[PDB]
Amino acid sequence: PNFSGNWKIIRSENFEELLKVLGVNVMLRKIAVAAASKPAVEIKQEGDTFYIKTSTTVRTTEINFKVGEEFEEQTVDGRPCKSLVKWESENKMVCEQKLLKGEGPKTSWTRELTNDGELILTMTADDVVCTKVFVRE
Ligand SMILES: CC1=C(/C=C/C(C)=C/C=C/C(C)=C/C(=O)O)C(C)(C)CCC1
Ligand code: NA
Repeated sequence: PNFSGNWKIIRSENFEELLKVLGVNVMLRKIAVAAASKPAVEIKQEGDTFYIKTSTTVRTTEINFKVGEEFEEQTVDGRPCKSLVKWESENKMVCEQKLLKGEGPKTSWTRELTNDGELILTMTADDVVCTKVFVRE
């Protein structure tokens, strides 16, 4: 697969409910949901090595990882975690996360290139799943 690109959002579902499970309060959720509505997503892939930059007016994150090698990032609500990405299948990666400190919902994310050329991101906290779909700009 070729995840490389500058990706533009075309669908977002359940992001506020995700932040709810994670315990983000109402006014912060408003800030987050408004900013997350128009993110910029840059992905560079070389083999199983990835760079992913996700930018919004209120928070930007940059991660560098190799599939199968543990790395550190943050949960969507900003808590440090250890992450491990694996290929669930040829076109879908899945990331399991573990908090560095403390307790909280079990979090994960997935990114999949679909047969139509689009990119599906999911982010999960416990049972609640947020789905975002992108196409290259
Ligand atoms: C939750 C949250 C905040 C905003 C987080 C944002 C904006 C997350 C964006 C995630 C995206 C954009 C994920 C993706 O699509 O990969 C702010 C800064 C208000 C602080 C309170 C907690
Ligand atoms: Na492969």
